[PDB]
Amino acid sequence: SPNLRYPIADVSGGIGMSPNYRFRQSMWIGIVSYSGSGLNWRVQVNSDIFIVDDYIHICLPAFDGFSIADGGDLSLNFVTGLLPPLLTGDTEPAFHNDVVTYGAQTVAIGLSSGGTPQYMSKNLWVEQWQDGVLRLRVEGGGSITHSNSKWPAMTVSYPRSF
Amino acid sequence: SPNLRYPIADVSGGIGMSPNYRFRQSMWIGIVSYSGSGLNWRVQVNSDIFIVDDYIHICLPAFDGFSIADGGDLSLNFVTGLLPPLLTGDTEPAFHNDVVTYGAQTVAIGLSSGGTPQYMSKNLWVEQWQDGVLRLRVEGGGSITHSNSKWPAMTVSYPRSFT
Amino acid sequence: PNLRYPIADVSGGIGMSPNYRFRQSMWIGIVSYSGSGLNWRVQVNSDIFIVDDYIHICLPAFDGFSIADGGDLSLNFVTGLLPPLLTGDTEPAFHNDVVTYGAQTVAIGLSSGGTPQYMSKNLWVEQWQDGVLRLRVEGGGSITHSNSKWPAMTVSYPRSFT
Ligand SMILES: [Mg+2]
Repeated sequence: SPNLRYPIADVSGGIGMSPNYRFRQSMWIGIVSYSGSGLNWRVQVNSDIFIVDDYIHICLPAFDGFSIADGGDLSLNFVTGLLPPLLTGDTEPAFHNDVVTYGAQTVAIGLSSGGTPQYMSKNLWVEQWQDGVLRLRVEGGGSITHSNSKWPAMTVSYPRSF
Repeated sequence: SPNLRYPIADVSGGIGMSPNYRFRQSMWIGIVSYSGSGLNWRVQVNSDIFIVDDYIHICLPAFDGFSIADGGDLSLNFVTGLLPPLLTGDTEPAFHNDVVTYGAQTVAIGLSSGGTPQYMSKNLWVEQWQDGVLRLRVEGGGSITHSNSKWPAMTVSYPRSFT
Repeated sequence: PNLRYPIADVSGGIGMSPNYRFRQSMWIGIVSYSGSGLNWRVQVNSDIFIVDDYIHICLPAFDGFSIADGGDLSLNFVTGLLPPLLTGDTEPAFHNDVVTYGAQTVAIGLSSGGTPQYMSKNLWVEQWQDGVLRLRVEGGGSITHSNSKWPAMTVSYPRSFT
């Protein structure tokens, strides 16, 4: 109705909440890039996206990468790979390009040289979204000599811009 | 207020947001079951449930189980044990019975055989809800030889169905 | 119409208050540990995000002293909140109930000035009382140590609306 404003909407002939606001599902098939202490690699991932109320959730699957540093960045390039009609701008946080420490959590990453991984307890958080790239910080928990990393499934969530 | 549709509701004579939508508390007294690589066991938990906006949160307490595999499933049976007037259908995700990797997190589980536990950081996620049973994947982090598992308190959350 | 927050006038129609959807603040305050006769405090500068019916407290990494196998981490919201946020704004929707909310893994580095050993502890929101939020931190075993390296931790819970 012309006298209602999204997320408020006509719901079977009355005043309700837009179903689209309550739950929207999408997908990202795209590139995750790691950078830290001169180490750089990238990997393609298939990830569900769920937008629920004023939050976005990016459900990353387990993946394998190469060497990581004590501290580093994991970057999700949303500039391509989003399933239409979801656009890059739809992934911008409500704090826009502010630098933050949002949703900080433990992530166990298995470091190896081909053999039995040693799992390190690292600290991950959403740090910054900039020009359609979501940057996550991954640091702490110490490290070992390794050439491969086994990354767990990780859900990345934050407040979405409206 | 025939013109209104939940979660929009009459609030002190005007148009507001239903308090029931904003916060609801409940309880599940029920059975958590583990299955992985031919290992099966179950325990009872008494767990708070919070429904807040379009999310449901299941606050599992710490519990003790037996042997686990490198990878396996932890299943919560919502068919029984929900506090009235909550029903089994109330726990269906907004992605219904789709197979997902939602709310993936680290859980540290203490593995022992009567002595001091070794804590394994494993990877847990909501995988699938089917006919009132919520299936959580628990994998990764390696393992040791063990007969007993000490599970931490874990909160499991996901967007909740509304039609 | 007679609108009731968070329903509010938006651009001439009935919509959702932007304030309900996203609010960003800060808490510059004192975090106190207590367990088994151990007591210490630190200063934190932390972002607060209020999004829909949730509050998120984004604690930065900090260093403290000895911890017990089980103990309490307490956030003093009586002071330090950035105006116009007030202490009452941090009350959970379960008010002063004792709960086990948002239980998660937290890896904490225990040392005596040398290389930390990281212990996977279990943290949850336990109770808010008179402007003090009590978090429980237990499990994962322990070692003899004089210092603790705490990771960045985000603490979230449903927020009271009165
Ligand atoms: Mg106590």
